[PDB]
Amino acid sequence: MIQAYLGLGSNIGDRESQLNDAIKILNEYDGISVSNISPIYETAPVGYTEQPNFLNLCVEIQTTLTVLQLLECCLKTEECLHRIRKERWGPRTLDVDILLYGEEMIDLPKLSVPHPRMNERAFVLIPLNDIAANVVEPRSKLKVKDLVFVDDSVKRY
Ligand SMILES: Nc1ncnc2c1ncn2[C@@H]1O[C@H](COP(=O)(O)CP(=O)(O)OP(=O)(O)O)[C@@H](O)[C@H]1O
Ligand SMILES: N#Cc1ccc(CSc2nc3c(=O)[nH]c(N)nc3[nH]2)cc1
Ligand SMILES: [Mg+2]
Ligand SMILES: [Mg+2]
Ligand code: NA
Ligand code: NA
Repeated sequence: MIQAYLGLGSNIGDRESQLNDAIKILNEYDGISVSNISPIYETAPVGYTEQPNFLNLCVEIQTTLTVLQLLECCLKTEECLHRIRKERWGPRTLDVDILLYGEEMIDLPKLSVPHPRMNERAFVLIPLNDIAANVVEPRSKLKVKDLVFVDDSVKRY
């Protein structure tokens, strides 16, 4: 049994309903049990052009799946929520990212864990700190509470 953390985002459609449906679907896979859910935050898009605001949250799971089995479940959940993948990036109904998988570090073509951008993203760290303040991010070897920083573009929804 491995403790893992997922980052969820939605910036198109009924964002809150889609996040709540995603959590339910994730929890319904055998080998995944959702054990904690952060508050929802409304967040300014980063890393791209002006786009609709996201709702973001983090989920704690207890899992007996391998990290690649877990990735399959995350991507399937996105498919369930009709995530579009066009030639260019755009708004998405649901994004499910594996942030942490125990203390493991994985660097495969289709999977990087810990998530490569998480340590510089308030839309991850703020909600992650609500549920995983004392969890160690294995690359930096810091607890999440020592990575989190104040960001006024991330607000409680
Ligand atoms: N930690 C991780 N969680 C989820 N997908 C990951 C991942 N590491 C690599 N991937 C790969 O990333 C591929 C594309 O995912 P998208 O969800 O399209 C990137 P996204 O989350 O918009 O961007 P981001 O990674 O900057 O947050 C997936 O098919 C998967 O194989
Ligand atoms: N629309 C759009 C769009 C915006 C940004 C990106 C780059 S990855 C990314 N994910 C998120 C996310 O869940 N939330 C926020 N606030 N910014 C993000 N940036 C990709 C597509
Ligand atoms: Mg993402
Ligand atoms: Mg993703
Ligand atoms: Na389950
Ligand atoms: Na790589």
